[PDB]
Amino acid sequence: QIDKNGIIKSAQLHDKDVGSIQVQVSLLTSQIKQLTDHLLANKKDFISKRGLYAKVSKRKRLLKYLKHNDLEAYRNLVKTLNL
Amino acid sequence: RTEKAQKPKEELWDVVQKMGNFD
Amino acid sequence: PVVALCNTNTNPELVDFIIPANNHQPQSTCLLMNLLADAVAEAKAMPTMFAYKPDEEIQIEI
Amino acid sequence: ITTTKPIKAHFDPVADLLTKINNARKAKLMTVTTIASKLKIAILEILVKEGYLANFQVLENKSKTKRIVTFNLKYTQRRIPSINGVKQISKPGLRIYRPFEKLPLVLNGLGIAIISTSDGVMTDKVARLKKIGGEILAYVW
Amino acid sequence: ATIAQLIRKPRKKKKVKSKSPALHYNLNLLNKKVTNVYSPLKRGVCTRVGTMTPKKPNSALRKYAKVRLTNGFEVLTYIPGEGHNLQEHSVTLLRGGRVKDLPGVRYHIVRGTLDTVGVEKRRQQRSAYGAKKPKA
Amino acid sequence: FEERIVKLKRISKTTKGGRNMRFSVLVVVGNRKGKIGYGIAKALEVPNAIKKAIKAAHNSLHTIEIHKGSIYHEVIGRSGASRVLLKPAPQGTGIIAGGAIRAIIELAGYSDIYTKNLGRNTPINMIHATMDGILKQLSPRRVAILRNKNLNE
RNA sequence: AUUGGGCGUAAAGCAAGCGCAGGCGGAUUGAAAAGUCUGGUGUUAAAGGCAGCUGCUUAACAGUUGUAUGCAUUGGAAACUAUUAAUCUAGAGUGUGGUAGGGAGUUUUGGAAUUUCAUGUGGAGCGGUGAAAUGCGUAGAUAUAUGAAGGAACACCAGUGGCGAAGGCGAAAACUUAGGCCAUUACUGACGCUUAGGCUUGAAAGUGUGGGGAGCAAAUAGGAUUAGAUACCCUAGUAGUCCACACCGUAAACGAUAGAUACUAGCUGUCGGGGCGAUCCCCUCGGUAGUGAAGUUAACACAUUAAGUAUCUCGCCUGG
Repeated sequence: QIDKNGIIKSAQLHDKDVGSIQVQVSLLTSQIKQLTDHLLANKKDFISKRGLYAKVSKRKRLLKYLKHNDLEAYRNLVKTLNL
Repeated sequence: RTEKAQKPKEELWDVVQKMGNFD
Repeated sequence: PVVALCNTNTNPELVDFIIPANNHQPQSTCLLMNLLADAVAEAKAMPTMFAYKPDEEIQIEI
Repeated sequence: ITTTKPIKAHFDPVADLLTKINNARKAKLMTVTTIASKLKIAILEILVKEGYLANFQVLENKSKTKRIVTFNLKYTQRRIPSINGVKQISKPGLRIYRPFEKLPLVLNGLGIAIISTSDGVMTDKVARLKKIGGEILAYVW
Repeated sequence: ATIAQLIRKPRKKKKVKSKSPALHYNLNLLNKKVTNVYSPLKRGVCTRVGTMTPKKPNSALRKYAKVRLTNGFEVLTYIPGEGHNLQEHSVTLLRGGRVKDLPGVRYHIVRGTLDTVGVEKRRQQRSAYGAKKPKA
Repeated sequence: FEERIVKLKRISKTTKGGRNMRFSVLVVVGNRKGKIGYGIAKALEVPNAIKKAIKAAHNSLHTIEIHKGSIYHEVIGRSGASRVLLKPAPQGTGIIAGGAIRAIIELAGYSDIYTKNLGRNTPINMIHATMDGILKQLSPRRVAILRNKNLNE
């Protein structure tokens, strides 16, 4: 449990959110950075690799659906920070 | 819960009953 | 036509008329059999003592 | 009046309804519930008017915005189901479209067919009277 | 049965497997075309005419002819009737007919268009058998 | 009905001492008014098997309702993985089917019916499948009456 | 096998996941009328397949007449399909609390084993299969005890048990990480299925490198039955093994069964939680063996722990 209460309560997309697209993807990317640092420290951890791929692709399809679903509710985290 | 009760028809005695008076 | 009971592990619809009664209990089969017998015994002009009479039995299986 | 484990969003209402009906016919189930669907309301109503369906009721939880719909698959009191089988012509992946010229009888004409043509659902037989075709959803009898 | 992945490569119907390809081809000079002319009768050269022992359960002396045809192939051919085809590299005539006791054998030698020794001891059949009538 | 020998099965096995060679005879009977039936009989002695077949033939009389003299709705029978599919035909093409299929259809009081035999040729299994298909014909009276809106369609 | 089949034992599920495209994509209303249907139009070559008709001695034929898809053009319906603004939250998780487990990458020690080396003893044997022999021992072998030590992995812990992307997970400990399970009257407004393409690991055997080799070990050397004993029997014995880098990519990777969605009698019990409640019995939800009715089936048999029923996609098989 890296982050559970930080980004989903300090950021409110709509009137109130306990679980949504962008809070979930922001927490997901925070855990993505944490897991990338972990696997750089320990290279033989593959469960994290598969989990990260699942997380990033679920985020991508989240954004893809939210394209048409809402006019603009995704232009806060569509990028990646690993370079 | 039910708010619209249309087509009054229910199934409660769904156990068979047949073979009336036989000689 | 076949008359059957249904006790613990079968459908009640395997016969024509439905009777879910049981006889494994010691105090059951006594009055069950008496009431079944006196429901037909009247046809042959023979004694009928369990059809609407207060006669009843409370006995263990033996 | 939900059965148990309220039904979530399936890939399509008609498939979930078909599973519910087949399970009702198989495992001795009488009243089954499905997710809220206007087409489900229409098909249940037309099956009721057809005579093969028992009571159908829309259902709401503590809130009214979400909805479901339950219905008694018409069983006579001698353990016989009014509906004996179903088939879907239109499928989610292939919505087959059949114009007015493509409306034949139902396997001898004994069965009932349903089309989603212009607004609501119409039987293929009555759709042929209004020279109406459309995408045929299901064959039942 | 998963049409979702079978659209790219569909399923092809065979409906039959045959063993008479020679009647399916022909060749012409000055221009190479192998176009199927549905040849009712094929003609080639019976290079080898001999006898081989049949399959293991059977031991007999059924006769055959190793016949080369227009298409590049060296295949076998049954000899129907008595008076076997032994022309030994003359232009002979073959037609579709299968005998399955000998490997390779998938054709029948027909006499009357390319007449050989004239099938003796067979006047019941004259479809692949060359025989004069006793009638008038 | 007629006590006619139809099919002779040559069945055999061995035990610890002696070999048991039996002959199950298969007989199909019908009156063309609906009363039809089929039966297999097993016995070591051929006359005893014939007697068993006769007993089954004159005891298995079961009536199939004559709907229209032919078939009006398609029915497929599959009992023992031998598919027998039925397709209504014009009343002039004649009884076009297998020899056993034509025989049973004619003995059932019907004709001019399209038939599809899928699977492999085996008598008893195909007969069971055909019986299963025969036991699938529908009637409109119940489906009409039981409706809340009483009507055939 | 779209029409017209299955994948557990038939031809048959990818090794296993993530897995973009992809198709599907629960329902409301405003809108297009996009697909669908409806309404409007012009077109559809003769002889001709078909069809009324004639001339053929009559059919063989010839003609007469007609039988339309298709294609371009224009407006209405709002069901479903992609859907617009809002959406409804019943899912995906997620606010939160409880929460069990051999889950795992990472890092530590402890038990001792093992055989030795310094140490002494001691008398006479060791090796072994059906029986022996090969093969070891007085110059002290067996065996011995502590000291010290190399590689090496941790009797039991091991279950109607759980955690597990598969492969698997147990001397412990912890960093970290992952998956949960139960419950949240909740939120984005259904935001997700399969997977072209891409990504990832992958039991184990073995390989080059550097090191280590404790131990056994193929191939076998020798020896025992033997007609042969090459397979099976015993000893000596190295490749191999082992630690890490790099390469390993398959297994009878299986559930002989790829999944995901939604639904469907039960029961003996039991496991994790919410637990009233010594524990309990007793349940709520997920799981863990069986069960048997529907259902399923070529039969095996499966059956709410389907080989049951329907929706969407990738892999395969068309007789050997």
